[PDB]
Amino acid sequence: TLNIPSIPPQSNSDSTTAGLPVNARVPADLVIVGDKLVFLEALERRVYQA
Amino acid sequence: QFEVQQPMIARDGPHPVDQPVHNYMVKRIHKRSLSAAFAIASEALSLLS
Repeated sequence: TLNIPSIPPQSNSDSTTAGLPVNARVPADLVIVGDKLVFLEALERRVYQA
Repeated sequence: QFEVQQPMIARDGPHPVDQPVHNYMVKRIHKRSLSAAFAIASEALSLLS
């Protein structure tokens, strides 16, 4: 009864390690609307172009 | 001489695959010239002698 009564609804993910913490500083516009920040992007020049 | 390549999109569905396309454009060089008028009097030549 010390350890069995443990069924937590959560991410858990014990003993895991992934993802580069450094990440990338990429140029991308962000907009605040309502109360949330959102990407607002209009891809046509870097794709579907030429 | 310019060689230009054109990006494409990997696609699917009821379409056969499309081939990437090169284009090799050449333009011939156009030649031109300009000139202007510049006159010298005779007595100047006389003095240069």
